[PDB]
Amino acid sequence: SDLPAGWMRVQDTSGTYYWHIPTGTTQWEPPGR
Amino acid sequence: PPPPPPPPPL
Repeated sequence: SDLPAGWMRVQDTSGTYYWHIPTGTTQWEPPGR
Repeated sequence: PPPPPPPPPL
């Protein structure tokens, strides 16, 4: 809940990325707070 | 079951 609405943190072998559930967007950059 | 989250960018 430390991310903006709709975002979740995903862990993979190389690190953590971010997934925006409503769109399916994924990105390495933190989406903010 | 529901699928894994989408993969990250390359």
